[PDB]
Amino acid sequence: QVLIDTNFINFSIQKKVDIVRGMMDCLLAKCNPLITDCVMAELEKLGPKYRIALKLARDPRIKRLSCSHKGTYADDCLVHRVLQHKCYIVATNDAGLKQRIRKIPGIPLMSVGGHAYVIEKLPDVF
Amino acid sequence: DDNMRREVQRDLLLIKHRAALDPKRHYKKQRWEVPERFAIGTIIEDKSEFYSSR
Amino acid sequence: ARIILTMGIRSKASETDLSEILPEEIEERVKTAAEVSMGTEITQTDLDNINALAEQIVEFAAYREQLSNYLSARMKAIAPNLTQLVGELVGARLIAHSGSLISLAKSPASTIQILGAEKALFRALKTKHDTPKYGLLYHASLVGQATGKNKGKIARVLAAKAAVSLRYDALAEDRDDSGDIGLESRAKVENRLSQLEGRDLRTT
Amino acid sequence: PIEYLLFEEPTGYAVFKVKLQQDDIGSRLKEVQEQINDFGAFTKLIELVSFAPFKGAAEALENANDISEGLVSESLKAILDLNLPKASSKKKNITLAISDKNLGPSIKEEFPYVDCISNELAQDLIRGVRLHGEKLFKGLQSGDLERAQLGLGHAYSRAKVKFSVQKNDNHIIQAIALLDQLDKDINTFAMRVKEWYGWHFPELAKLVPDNYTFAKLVLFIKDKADDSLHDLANEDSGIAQRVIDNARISSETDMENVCVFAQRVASLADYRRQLYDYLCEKMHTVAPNLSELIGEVIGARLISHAGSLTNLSKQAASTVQILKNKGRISRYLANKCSMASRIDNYSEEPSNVFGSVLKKQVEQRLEFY
Amino acid sequence: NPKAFPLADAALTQQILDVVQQAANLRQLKKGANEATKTLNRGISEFIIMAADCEPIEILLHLPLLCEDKNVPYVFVPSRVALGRACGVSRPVIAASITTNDASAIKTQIYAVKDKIETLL
Amino acid sequence: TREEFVSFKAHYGLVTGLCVTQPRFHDKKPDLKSQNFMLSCSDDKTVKLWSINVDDYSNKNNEEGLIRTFDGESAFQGIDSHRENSTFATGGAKIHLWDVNRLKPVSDLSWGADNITSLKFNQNETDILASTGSDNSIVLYDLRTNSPTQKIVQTMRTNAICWNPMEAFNFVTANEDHNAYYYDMRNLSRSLNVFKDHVSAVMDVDFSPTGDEIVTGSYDKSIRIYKTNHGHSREIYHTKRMQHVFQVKYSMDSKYIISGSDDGNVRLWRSKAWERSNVKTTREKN
Amino acid sequence: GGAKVVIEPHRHAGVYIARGKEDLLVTKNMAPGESVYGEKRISVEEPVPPTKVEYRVWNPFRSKLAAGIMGGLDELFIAPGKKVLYLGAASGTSVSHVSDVVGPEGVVYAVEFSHRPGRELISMAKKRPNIIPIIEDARHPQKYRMLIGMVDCVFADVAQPDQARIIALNSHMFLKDQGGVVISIKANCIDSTVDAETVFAREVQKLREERIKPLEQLTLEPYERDHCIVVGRYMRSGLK
RNA sequence: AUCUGUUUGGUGGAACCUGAUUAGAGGAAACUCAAAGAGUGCUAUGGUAUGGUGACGGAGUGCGCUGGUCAAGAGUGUAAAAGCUUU
RNA sequence: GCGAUGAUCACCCAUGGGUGGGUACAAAUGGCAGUCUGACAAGU
RNA sequence: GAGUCCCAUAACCUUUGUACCCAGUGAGAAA
Ligand SMILES: [Zn+2]
Repeated sequence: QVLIDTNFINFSIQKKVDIVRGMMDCLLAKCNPLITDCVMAELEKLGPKYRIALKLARDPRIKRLSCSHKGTYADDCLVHRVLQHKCYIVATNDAGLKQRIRKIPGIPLMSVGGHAYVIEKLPDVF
Repeated sequence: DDNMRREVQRDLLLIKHRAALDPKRHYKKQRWEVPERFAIGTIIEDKSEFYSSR
Repeated sequence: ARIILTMGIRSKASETDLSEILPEEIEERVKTAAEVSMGTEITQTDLDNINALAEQIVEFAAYREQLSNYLSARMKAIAPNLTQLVGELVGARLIAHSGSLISLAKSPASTIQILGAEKALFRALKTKHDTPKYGLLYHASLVGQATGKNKGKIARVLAAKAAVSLRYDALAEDRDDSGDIGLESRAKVENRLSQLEGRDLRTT
Repeated sequence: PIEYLLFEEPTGYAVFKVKLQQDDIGSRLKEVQEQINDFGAFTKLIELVSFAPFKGAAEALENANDISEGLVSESLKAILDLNLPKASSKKKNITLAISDKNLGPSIKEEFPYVDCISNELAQDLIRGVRLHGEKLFKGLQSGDLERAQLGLGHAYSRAKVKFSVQKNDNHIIQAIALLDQLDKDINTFAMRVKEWYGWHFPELAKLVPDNYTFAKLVLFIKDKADDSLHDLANEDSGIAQRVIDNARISSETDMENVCVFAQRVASLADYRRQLYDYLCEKMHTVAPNLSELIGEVIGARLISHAGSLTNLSKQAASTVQILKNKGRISRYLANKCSMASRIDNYSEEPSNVFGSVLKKQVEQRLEFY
Repeated sequence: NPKAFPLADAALTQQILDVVQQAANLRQLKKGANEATKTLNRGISEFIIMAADCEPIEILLHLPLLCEDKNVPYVFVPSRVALGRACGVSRPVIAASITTNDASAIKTQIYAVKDKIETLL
Repeated sequence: TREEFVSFKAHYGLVTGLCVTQPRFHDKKPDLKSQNFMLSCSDDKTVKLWSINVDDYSNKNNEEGLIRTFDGESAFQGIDSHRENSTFATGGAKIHLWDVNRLKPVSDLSWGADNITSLKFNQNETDILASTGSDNSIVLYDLRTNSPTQKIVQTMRTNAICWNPMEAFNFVTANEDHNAYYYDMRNLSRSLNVFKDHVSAVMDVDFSPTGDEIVTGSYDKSIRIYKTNHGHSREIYHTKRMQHVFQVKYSMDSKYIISGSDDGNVRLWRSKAWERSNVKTTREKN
Repeated sequence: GGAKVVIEPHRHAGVYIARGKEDLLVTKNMAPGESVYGEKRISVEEPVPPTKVEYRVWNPFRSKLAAGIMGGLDELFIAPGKKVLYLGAASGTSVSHVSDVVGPEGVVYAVEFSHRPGRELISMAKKRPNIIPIIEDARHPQKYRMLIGMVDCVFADVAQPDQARIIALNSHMFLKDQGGVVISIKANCIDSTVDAETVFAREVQKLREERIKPLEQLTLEPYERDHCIVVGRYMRSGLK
C-alpha cells in the first residue's frame, strides 16, 4: 500500500502513466494506492488548472485515508504516518520529501522517472 | 524513619551496587538513589509447587 | 456472632429488628445493606453450621470473661496490693514474667519498671544508647492517665510503689487481703501524678 | 423532534421530557458535543417528568433481564401508559427516544402510537443523562444508584451463569481450614485440662488417653465417687474407681474453674464431628466422585491444598499431591483422582458412578500387585 | 449447546486429522490429556483437539477453560479412535496438541487449520 | 454524520435534476419511517424513482433501488415534485406533468415550442408551477386550469427560481446578468427587489425556511447571503478549494447552507457565521 | 523463594517495583492471604501493632497490560480511584491486578461472555468486592447498559476481528469524555494475511474513525510476538 | 605492633575549568495580610417567565381539538371479488 | 487374556533388623542472656 | 535523666521425644 502525493500525481499525468497499472508493473505486485485527505486538499487548492489531476485522483481504484490534524501539509502528514507504522511505500517526487523518506529507515520510495515508476528502498523487486 | 533506615541501610547499598555482585548478571544502567518511601518485604512462595524456587 | 444468631438471613433481617446488639445507629446501615447487596442466598444445611460457629464463639467469649474473673479473683487473693496499685492482669503478667512472686519481690524497682522491655534494654546497653522507660508497666491505668515525659516519670514512681506493695504482699505473714498498703501507695502515686500534671512548661 | 426520553436504570424507570432539541446537522461539532458534558446546558435540554422505582431487587432482576433481551415488562407498560400522550397511530406518532433498537419493536407492539428513535441524537441524549445521573433526578429515589448497580450486576451475572451455592466449594475450603484449627485447639485445651487435673490424680490421663472421653468423665467426677456404673462411657472404669480409692494427688474455686474449662473442651469436641459430618455431606453433594474414590476428608484436604475444585480439576494429573509398587500406586491414584475431579467439577449436577468405576479400577490395580 | 460444543463436521475433521498425522510424524504433536494440559500451561501449543465421545466428557472438558485463559484454539473431533489412529499410536487418544515450532515443515498447513477452527470458534 | 446512506449509478449522462418524494401510490402504502424516496431525471431520456433504507426510527426489524422508471422520448433538464398528490413535473425539450402511478406524462404544459431549463413547484398554494426557458423566459403554470398562466421575457437567462415559503406568491429568480430578482406573481411588470452584489452569472438561489433571507451561489466561485428587504449581500462565502458553485440549498433548520460546487464537493456552511449551535444558558442568550 | 525485596512506588500510581537481584512488577493485594493464579506474593509488615499487608507479582508473560507497563507506557489510565471497563475478562488473571491497582475506592466491570470463566470471575469477585462481573457479550452493550454507568477507562483484551467496533460501542455507551482507551491488539487474531504493521495501522485508523485519539503505541515484543497496546483517549469532539 | 598503606565510609573543599544565578543564600511559625493559577463541587434549569393591571377570575353553554369504532364515498384491483389505499 | 482414560524411569547381612543425615510437631530451671540511673525537682 | 506498646507475651540455635524421606519424563510393557 502506497501513499501518493501531489507532485507524484502531476508527474504521472505528465509522463502518461496510469496510477495502479504503473504501480503494478513497477513492483510486479498488487498495489493499493492511498490519497490522504491532505494530499487531496492540496490537489483541490492547486486550482482549476489541475482539474485533470484532481479527477484522476478521484478514482474508485485509489482508496483514501482520513488524516486527523489541522492544516493541509501533506509532507508532514506522510512523514508522520510512515514513521509511525513502517507498512507503507511512499510515492513522491519532492526532493525534500524524498530526502526525508530515504533518511528514515525501512521505508521504500517510489518516484516517476523516465516513462515508468521506479522504486528504491524495497529490496525485493525482482 | 532514620531508626529503620539504620537497619536496612546495608541491603539498600547492595541493591544500589547490584551490578558488581555477580560477574555474569550485567543490569541496565540506572542510578537508583534511595527512594523516599519504601518497604522491605519477604517473598511468600506458596504451598503449591515445591523444590524449584523453594 | 450474636447478630447472625439473631437474624440468619437478609429477608429475615428485613422482617426483624434488634437493639440489644449493634447500638442504635448501625441498624439503618445493616438494613440498607440487607436491601441491596452483592451477597448470595445460603441454604439451611450450612446456615446450621454458621449458627453453630456463631454460638461457639459466643460461648468462647463467655469463657474468656469468666477466666478473667478467675484471674482477678486469684490475683486479689495472692498479691492484692499489686492489684490495688497496677491492676489485675498487669500484675499477673508481671508475676508470670518473673516466675515466682518472691522472685519478683526480691527485684529492685528499676527492674520492675523495665521488666517487659528486655530486648530494647539490652540492645541499648550493649551499644551505648538510651534505655527504655516503660517496659511491661506501660499498660497501667496511671501511666495511661499521664501524658508526655511524665509517663516515664510516673512509670518510675509507679514501679517504686509497686516494688513496695509487691514485696509487702510476698513477704508479709500478717497480711489481710484487703488492699491497704496498695491503696495508700496508690494515693501517693495519684497525688504525685496530680502535682506533675498541674505544672505546665508554658509561661502564662 | 425527539419529544420524550426513556432511561432505564437499576432503581427503576425514568421518563424525561425533551425541552429543547439539540442540533441535528451540527451534531458532530465541538460545542454540541461538549454541551452534554456541561451540566448547566444539559438541563436546558432534559427535564424529568416521571420516575417509577422498582419494588426491590427481585423486580429489578426481572426488569434487567427483560431490558437485556429486549422486551417490554409490566412496569414499563405502566410508566409508558402513564406518561406518553394518546397520539395517533397513523399520523404524527409520539416520539420516544430509547437506547435499544431491538427494544423499540417491543414498544411499538404494545403502543402503536409511539415511534421509537435510537440514533446518534438519542444516543448522546441518553449518555448525557447517564453522565449526570443523580443530579437530574432532583433527589427522588431511595438507594444510591451505584450501590443498586453493584447488587444488580452481581444478581444478573449469577442468574446468567446459574451460580449455585450448593455446589460451592468455598464452603468445604473453609470447613476443612477451620477443622484443622479446631483440631489443634481441642488438642491444646484438653492438654491444659489434663495438666490442671494432673494434680488431682495423675492416672486418668494414663487409663483414658482420649481427650473428649477424659474431659467428659472429669466433668462429672470431682471427688471420690464407688457407684461405678455410669462411668463406663467396665475394666477401665473399675481400674479408675480403684485409683480413686488409692488417690495419690492433691480446691473449690480452681476446681470449678477447671470444670468450666473441661466444659469448653467438650463443647469444642462436639462442635467438631458436627463440622466433620457437615463436610462429609457437603463433599458428597459437591464432589461425590472424589469422595467415592479417596474419601471425604482426604478429598477435602485435596481440594483445599489445591485451592478450589476448579484448580484441582485444571491441574495436570502428574502434578497432584495425594496423601516401587507402593510408589506407583500413588501415581495411578493421582491420575485417576485428577480424572475424577475433572468429572466432578465440570459436570453440572454430578452422579457417583464414575467415582465408583475409578475406585474399581484402582482396587483392581492394587489387587494385581 | 452441548458441553463438547465446537464440534467439527466431516471435511474439517479430516483436514484436522491429516495435519495431526503429519505433526505426529514431525514430532510436533503432544498426545494425551495431561500432556496436552502440560504443554498448554507451558504455552507451547498452537491448537488442541479434544475428542467428543470418550467415556466421561468432563475428563477433557477441563481443557477448554485453559485454552480460553491463554487464547488457544480448541476443536472437537467426533472420534477418539480415529484421533488415536491419526496420532499414530496403538490406542485411542482423547486429546492432543500441536506444539509451536518455526523450524517446522508444516507451518502453513497448521496455520490454515488454525484459521478454519478459529472461524468455527 | 456527514456520510452517505447509499450511492447509486443512476444514469449514464448528467443527472440533470433530482428531487424527493412521498410517493402516493394507491395500491401500496408508503413506508416513510424507513424508506426515503428520491427521483431523478437525466439527459438519457429517463426519470427514475429510488427508495433508500433510512435509520431514523427503530420501529421495524429491503429492496432499496429503482422502484420504477419513467420514460420520455426527448431529454429532461429539470424536475420538481408536487408537495402532495403523487405528482411531479419535468422540464426539458418540453415540460410534462407526471404522477408516480402512470408510466407516461399526464399532460404537456408548454407555452410554445421553446425548451425549458428549470422548474420549481410552489410550497404553499402547491398547485402553481414556475419554469425557466432558454428564450430568457419565466413562465408560471397553474394546475387547476392545467395550463400556463403568464410569462415574462427578461434580458438574460433565468438559471433558477425559488418560491418564498412564507409568502406564497413571491419568488426569486437567479439569472445570468449577475443579480437576483424578487418578483410578485400577481404583478410581474416589476421586480420588488434586485439583489446585486454578484460579479458573474448567478447559478442557484434558495430561500431560508423563515422566508427572511436568501442564499445565492454564482459562477464566480463564491456564494452570497442576502437579507430579503435590502438588495445587497449580507455575507459572502468563498474558498480557494471551491470552484463554480452550481447548486445552493438552505437547510430546513434555517441555520446551515449546503453548497454543491463543481470540483465534486458538497459543503456545509453556517448561515450566521458568528453563531454557534450549542444550547445556551440564559445569561449568554441574553 | 524466601528472599527479601524492597518495595518502591512506580511512576504509575497504584503499582510498585520490588527490587532484589531481579526486580518484579508488583501490585498491592486486595484479598490478602491467597493467590489467584499461582503467582508469588510479598508480605511486608507495615506499621495497635504493625499489620502484615501483602503484594502480588504481576507476570508479564501472562498479562498484556503488565507487558505494556514494563515495556514502558507513558500513560496508563488505570489509576487508583478510577472505574475500568475490562472487556474480554477471559479469567481473573489480569482483572485481579487491574482490580487492586484501581483500589477499594474504584470499580472494575469485568465483562466476559463464556460461562466457566464467568463462574471463576464470580468466585474471584467475592473476595475482591470492587469487581462487578458482567457475563454478557460485549458486541451488544445494550444488554448490560443497565448494570454499568460512566466508566473512566476501557481496557480491551478481546481477541476478535470486530474489535474496533466492540471498543467503539462500549466507549460510546459508557466512557466519559477524555477518558482512557487501552487496547491490546493481537495481529494474528485480527487477520493473518497481512503483516502486523498493516493491521496495527488499520486498527489505529479505525479508532480515530470512531473518534478515539491514539496517544501512544507499544509493541510489547519480548513477551509477545506480534502484539501491541494502543493507548488513546476518547476525544469525542476534535481529534484535531 | 614507636608494622603497614591501600581500600571503603564520614569530615573538609585550595588552583584551574564548566554551568547557572545575582538589590548574597536561606530557614521557621499562622484562627496573619494580600496578588494570581489550576482543578473540583452545587439544579447550575425563563427558547422568549405567575392562571388573572373587574381590562379579571370561576361555573355552564356553543364553536374548535384528540382517539378508536362503525357506515358511506372515492381510487386501485377483479369474471365477480376479496384485499389495499384515502388531507 | 496391557497401555496416552498414561508404559517407563545413605553404610552392613544368609519379606526382617542394625547405624545415622533432613522434614514437621511438642518440650526444656538448655543456650544466646546480661535485668536502667541515683539526689534533686517544682513553686514564691 | 532515660529507644519498649514495633511481638523477652518473642526470635533463632541446641538437645530430647513422635511420623516420614535419604517429582518431572513421555511409549513402552510382557514373552
Ligand atoms: Zn493528512
